[PDB]
Amino acid sequence: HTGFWLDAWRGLRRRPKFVIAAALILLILVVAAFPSLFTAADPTYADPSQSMLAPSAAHWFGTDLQGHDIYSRTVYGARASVTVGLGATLAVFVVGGALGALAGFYGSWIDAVVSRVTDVFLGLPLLLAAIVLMQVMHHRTVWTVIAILALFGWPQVARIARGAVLEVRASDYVLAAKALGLNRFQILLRHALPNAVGPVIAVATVALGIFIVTEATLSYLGVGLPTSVVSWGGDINVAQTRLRSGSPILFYPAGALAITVLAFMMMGDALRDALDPASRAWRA
Amino acid sequence: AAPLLSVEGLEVTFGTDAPAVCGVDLAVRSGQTVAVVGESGSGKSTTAAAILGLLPAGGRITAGRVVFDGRDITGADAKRLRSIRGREIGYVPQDPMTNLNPVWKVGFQVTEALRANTDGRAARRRAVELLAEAGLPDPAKQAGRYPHQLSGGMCQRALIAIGLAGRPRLLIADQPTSALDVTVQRQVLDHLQGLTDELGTALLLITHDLALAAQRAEAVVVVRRGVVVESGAAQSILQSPQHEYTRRLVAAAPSLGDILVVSELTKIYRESRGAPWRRVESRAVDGVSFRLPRASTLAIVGESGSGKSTLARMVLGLLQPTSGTVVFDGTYDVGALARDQVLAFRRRVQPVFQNPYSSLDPMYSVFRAIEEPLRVHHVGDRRQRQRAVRELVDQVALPSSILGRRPRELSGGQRQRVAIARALALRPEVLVCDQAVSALDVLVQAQILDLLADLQADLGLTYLFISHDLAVIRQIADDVLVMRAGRVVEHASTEEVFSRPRHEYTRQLLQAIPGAP
Amino acid sequence: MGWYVARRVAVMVPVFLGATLLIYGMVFLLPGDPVAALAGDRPLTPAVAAQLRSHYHLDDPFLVQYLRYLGGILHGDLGRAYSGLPVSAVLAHAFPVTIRLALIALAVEAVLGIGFGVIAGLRQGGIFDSAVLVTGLVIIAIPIFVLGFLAQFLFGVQLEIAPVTVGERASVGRLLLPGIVLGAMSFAYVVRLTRSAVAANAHADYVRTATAKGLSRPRVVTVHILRNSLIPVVTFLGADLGALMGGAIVTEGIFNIHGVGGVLYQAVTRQETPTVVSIVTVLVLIYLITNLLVDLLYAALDPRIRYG
Amino acid sequence: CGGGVLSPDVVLVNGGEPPNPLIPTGTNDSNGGRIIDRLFAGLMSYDAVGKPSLEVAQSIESADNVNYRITVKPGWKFTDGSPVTAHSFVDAWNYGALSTNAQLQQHFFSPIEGFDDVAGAPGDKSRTTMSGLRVVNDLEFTVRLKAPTIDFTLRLGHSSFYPLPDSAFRDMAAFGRNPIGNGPYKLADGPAGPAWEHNVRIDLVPNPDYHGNRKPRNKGLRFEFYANLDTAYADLLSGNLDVLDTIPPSALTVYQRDLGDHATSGPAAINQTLDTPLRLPHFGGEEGRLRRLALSAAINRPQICQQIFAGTRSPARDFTARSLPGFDPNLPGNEVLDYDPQRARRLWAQADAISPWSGRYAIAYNADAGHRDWVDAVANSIKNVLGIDAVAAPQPTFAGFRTQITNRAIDSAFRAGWRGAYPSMIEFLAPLFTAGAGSNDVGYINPEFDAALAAAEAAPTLTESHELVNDAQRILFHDMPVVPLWDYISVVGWSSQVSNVTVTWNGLPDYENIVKA
Ligand SMILES: Nc1ncnc2c1ncn2[C@@H]1O[C@H](COP(=O)(O)OP(=O)(O)OP(=O)(O)O)[C@@H](O)[C@H]1O
Ligand SMILES: Nc1ncnc2c1ncn2[C@@H]1O[C@H](COP(=O)(O)OP(=O)(O)OP(=O)(O)O)[C@@H](O)[C@H]1O
Repeated sequence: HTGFWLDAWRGLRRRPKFVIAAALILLILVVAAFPSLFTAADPTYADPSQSMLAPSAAHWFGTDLQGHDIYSRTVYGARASVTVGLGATLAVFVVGGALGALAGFYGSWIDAVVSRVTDVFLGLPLLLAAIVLMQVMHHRTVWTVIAILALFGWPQVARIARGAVLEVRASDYVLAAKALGLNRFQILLRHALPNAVGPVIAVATVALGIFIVTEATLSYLGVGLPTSVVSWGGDINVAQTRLRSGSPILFYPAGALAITVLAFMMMGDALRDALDPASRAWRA
Repeated sequence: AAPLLSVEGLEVTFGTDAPAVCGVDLAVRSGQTVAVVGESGSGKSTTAAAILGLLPAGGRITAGRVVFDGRDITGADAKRLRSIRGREIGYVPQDPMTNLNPVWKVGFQVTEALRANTDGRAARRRAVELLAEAGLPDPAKQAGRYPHQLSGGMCQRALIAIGLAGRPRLLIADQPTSALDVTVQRQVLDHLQGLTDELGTALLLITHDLALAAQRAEAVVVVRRGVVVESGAAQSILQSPQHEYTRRLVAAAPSLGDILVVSELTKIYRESRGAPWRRVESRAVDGVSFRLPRASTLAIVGESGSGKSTLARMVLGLLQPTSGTVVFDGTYDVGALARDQVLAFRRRVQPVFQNPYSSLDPMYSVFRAIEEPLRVHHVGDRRQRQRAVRELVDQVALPSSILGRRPRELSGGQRQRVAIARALALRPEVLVCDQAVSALDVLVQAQILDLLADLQADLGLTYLFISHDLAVIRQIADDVLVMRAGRVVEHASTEEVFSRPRHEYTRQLLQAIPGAP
Repeated sequence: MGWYVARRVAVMVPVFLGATLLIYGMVFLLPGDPVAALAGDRPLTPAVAAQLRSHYHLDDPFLVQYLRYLGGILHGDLGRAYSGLPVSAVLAHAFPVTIRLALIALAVEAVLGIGFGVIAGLRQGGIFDSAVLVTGLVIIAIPIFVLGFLAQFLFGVQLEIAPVTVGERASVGRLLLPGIVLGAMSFAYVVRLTRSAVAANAHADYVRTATAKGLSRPRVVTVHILRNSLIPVVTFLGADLGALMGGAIVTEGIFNIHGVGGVLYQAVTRQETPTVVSIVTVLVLIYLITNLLVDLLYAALDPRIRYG
Repeated sequence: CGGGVLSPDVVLVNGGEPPNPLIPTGTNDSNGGRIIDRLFAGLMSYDAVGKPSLEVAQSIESADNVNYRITVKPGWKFTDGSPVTAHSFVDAWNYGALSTNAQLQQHFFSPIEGFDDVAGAPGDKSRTTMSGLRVVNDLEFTVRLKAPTIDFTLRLGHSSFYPLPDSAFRDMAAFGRNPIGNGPYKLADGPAGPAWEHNVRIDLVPNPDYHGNRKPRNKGLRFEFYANLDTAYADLLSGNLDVLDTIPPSALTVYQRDLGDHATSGPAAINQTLDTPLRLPHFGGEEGRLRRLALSAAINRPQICQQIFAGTRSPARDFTARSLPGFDPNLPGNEVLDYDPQRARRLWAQADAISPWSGRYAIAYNADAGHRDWVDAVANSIKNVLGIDAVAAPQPTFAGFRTQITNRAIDSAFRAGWRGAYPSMIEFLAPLFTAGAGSNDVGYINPEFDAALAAAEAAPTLTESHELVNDAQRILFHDMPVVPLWDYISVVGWSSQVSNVTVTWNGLPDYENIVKA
């Protein structure tokens, strides 16, 4: 009766997994956008008087070594991680989708070179390549991290988009359309973008959580974000010594880190099971 | 006494939806052949699989009984049916492609169908014997090929050989030759009918057309919406249909200047088959030349793989020919179409493609798809488009509440009707039916053929209708052109094709229709 | 087969050249003078600013230094570590323990994943299937090092039942916990994929026409299901092992395990790039070779793509 | 199978960057002294316990304990082939004790019978050789002191009385970075640009020109310059180091659990005390002595030593440290310093009869090395137990913290620890508790006590002098110018291969005989 963009909403509106993931994602987005709303304290204030205080009404999440209560420190880190993930995912979606489409639809002398390029970029495990490249940078800011991540994140989305478009190209409506005009580009847009825009959305909303995890574990080692930006995985690095003594300070930032990734993964799962169930048996 | 397989009252349902097979009945006399016939979705396979306990996930028996020599096998009991499957009741699938594990060396999938054996010496050679009596060209060499390597004509022979493993006392062959093609269907069935009487098997076979079921079997059981309609002998039913439904069904059985002149059209394929320095070509079509008068119907008939679809494209310009001329109307050359000529020409020829399920851009509204040809040439401003659509949707039946729908929510025939309407959107002068009426039940088949006949009689178009058989051509077309091996085999009017053939191929093609005179 | 591998190999050499060129380019092209970044932390003196010049040949064109670098890597000369020792000797003395850890990780992964996946797939819609799916999902979320911290804490500090520090005493009884920690992430992927594969494979037509001829339950099940469903499992297994070689680093760091992962952890936390780029290059070549092997095995198992 | 973290074959110990040129009399810190002890060899050598033994000198005789007449063995050499002769020692001592040269360890040479002539004032400094050191022949010479000093024969092994090679007294600049020594070890000299690597490491190899008490039983050391000792601890745990020589404070509660008897412990020669100058009000006269005695008796030393340091400290039984050769734990009269709030309150009651109370009592302390824990703890233990209000008062800079006391005991009573130089309690007493012997930061005046020390040093035998210094120490209990807190106890952890480590007398392990297999 209406575009597939409207009946799918109703078909998913009654999905507990989806509604839970959406609520959690909205909460994460609003806390990352407007940090200063929840409390008014400042995260970089360092009082050496209190150093290992316990949770209380005054300081909810106790205090760290130098006095920073973990509560305010566990918000701007969310802001940083979320903006990293979102920017990288948007860029990688655009680039990978565009290249995979232009490769799968045309064929000779283009899909060949694109396959060569994505195969070359496929031999590099993301973590190792990022580690090697982040050794030569002195201007370490958030933007360079987003750049280096998107530089290596695309091959998978490229492969998925290429497969999807190469499959859709083997239909008959795409032929009947060109049988009456619509030179090879306008037809490409009008008929191959909508009927295949699904799989790329699924792989992108999973690669989002992938990138978030990668950024966290990379900033943990100390070759990631600088110390100027409060961030999970770097609030953990300075808390690994006191963990072996039996004080669970480390688990509060990690507790927030292990939740956003979950909210993204179990949302990508719902979107995939709703829009492209077929490719579950031999992929993922 | 004791007729085998009296199945009074099967009432299967699929996951609390509705009774998908209502009260049916039949009794095989343990030595006779019974063929049930029914349109699509009538519930023939379902009741043929519900006997062996091969029901899919949702299915379940709810009433009725199926005795076999006198013992109810309704209580599936997957400890007892092992004492029957393969030993008393065989099976034959319908799809010859996806019914063989494709990684198991069919010579080996057969070698265990006789599992009652010593497992290591007699199998590898009794199986070759079985394939030999199955009729394959050379069983020894083909017993070492994967199922993805064989053609359709051998896959079904292998399936039949598997079926006839323990020489079952009853066979439930389920639409065997439904995906095969003619002049292979007839030979496979002739081999089967001979392989049958040597054991006494009953051979309950499912099929979907009268003329064949009567000339092949002895009794007929017609079913509509999972309900037995009638039963009796073949001659007495076909010649004397009593119920209105079977009357309609037999009445719908098919048994009884110039604008475009191609010349020496030819097309090759530079195929690559392995070693990069070892490239062999495959000549698709060659030596074709004919003429097409206006307001007429010239049709192309050929076997599976005769090179007809490529010829249709090359006529529709969507395929660059290798040599030959396809000049149209004396002005539009197809070889080197000039700049303006592409859009000056696409509006006088239009195609109609093969299946109704995959030629509709599933994300399109039935109105937004029809309007597309009316849009690309920028004719009709905003609402005269609705005018033209409301006039078109009545040239085909298509009750005008069908607008705004999606392809996913339509029936079969309506899809082809919409395709024909869209092709008729911009006043074409020639249509090209790419096996249009090939995937449909008999009733909608004859209905859309009648519709096309009317449209020709009302517009003066010229069809190039294309088929893979010869039974569906006699009351519509007027010229015929048989093709085989990429070449031309015969070109003449229909009367000389139905009375006095002139080539041994045309003969064994005519006498292969369900006519059998 | 024979003419297929001739294509599967030739399609790979360009991958190797391209990957190695990209490595040797991102360093030695971008940061202006590479000697500025190749110093790491220690101060720069003309006494050290000259030995790496002779070892890297930073005076002549990009092409010759690239090819010379490849020659040195292949001949078994990777540089000199921070402790004055050649990197090759450290790698040769460090492979055993990391191989032993990867073995137990892959073993638990494969066996547990396949077992639970087939058990869930052969009886779908079950409470067991729902439970294993949700468990795999929740496990997928946690990063590797967060799970490692949780594990070492809960099982070494609260109650001392497993060693919190695997220091050079690499008995498998002490390597058990890090192996599980490393392998759980991949085990989740495996169980999810194989469950979906079996649940989608147990309905095909050839299975129906096979069980129609009286084949025993176990025979038809095993052959006609756990061949066609186990193929993609081994494909993804090769791929994800290639992906996990790099995840091993942090789980090797946070336990003080004296293997190659610990060596790399030291080298990256103390920022000694000349001893990092070489190790990463070697790991990438190993990844590429294993991918060649797993692709060959895949094509050897399924005849459909094995046409030529 | 197998494994390993294969490591270089010398030793990897921790250290730091010595913030001074490597000259014997030019360094006064443990971070830069632990390196120069291995490069040279003086007239005596201290073993692990702290007992001397002739190393270079050949015969030492003292008829009075004043006129020492020392002979040096002939067959020695420096690492440049220069013979070690009495001229080398004479020039070293004269150059070290001269004010215009402006060295650090100058005050060592006080008792050489002429030291004032060359270190007092440029009035008669024209002769720059002290009137004590003669030379009889190139293998012997004469020393003469101011007063009978039975202990002077012991301190000869200190790193200040070391000889210097003949080719060094004109190029003290480059010698200050590339020294030349007769010691058991010798700077490293492999790949060009080695030796002092500058804020990185230092390499040492055994010296094949050494025959004495300290032949090295391993291949050499490589002192790794570090900071933030927890870094070195993690490095050790990762198989990247051999001796830690200090457990960082963050980990001294699980080192045993996670290191499994690869960690030893041993008493050291370092105590630590806080003091109140006799100047600031409410602290003078008899009432001031009572104030200090009460403050002493109102401190819970064992509780702090157990809670915070968790066993790397130990309450003090007298003013000296644990392994002092001749230390008596239970000296009669030790009860004055202990934790009895009954005594503390009764004494404050007997004390405030002259002055009721003034106000705050703050504690100034350097705040960067890390004292907050025990400072606040002792503040809480002294406050609220006697009805007082003491609190801390940090100063972030050690430079300012030291200038405050070079400001001649102004205000804000503070803490100061006193490391030891050589194994003698007289060196813990005399330099701190003397009328004018330099660092007397509370200005304690007691000629009776100084006469007691003088008579103690004026003894024929060594055990008698012990007993005398014990009784003299007991005499101090009546005054207690400062309040002792505790002594140091170090913990050392070897990694996997070195096996013969021992904490000698000051925390430094016996780097000479640590065998690595
Ligand atoms: N698993 C299932 N769930 C729901 N409905 C089912 C299921 N399996 C079969 N059906 C219903 O049973 C009917 C099958 O009857 P029938 O044998 O005519 O199908 P068919 O074999 O496709 O028809 P034909 O034999 O003409 O090709 C279908 O109309 C379908 O709606
Ligand atoms: N891409 C191709 N490469 C090589 N040969 C081809 C190719 N496409 C078609 N051919 C050859 O031309 C024939 C035509 O293709 P195809 O079989 O798909 O259609 P057709 O036989 O014309 O139509 P129908 O499906 O009605 O039999 C093939 O059977 C084959 O012999």
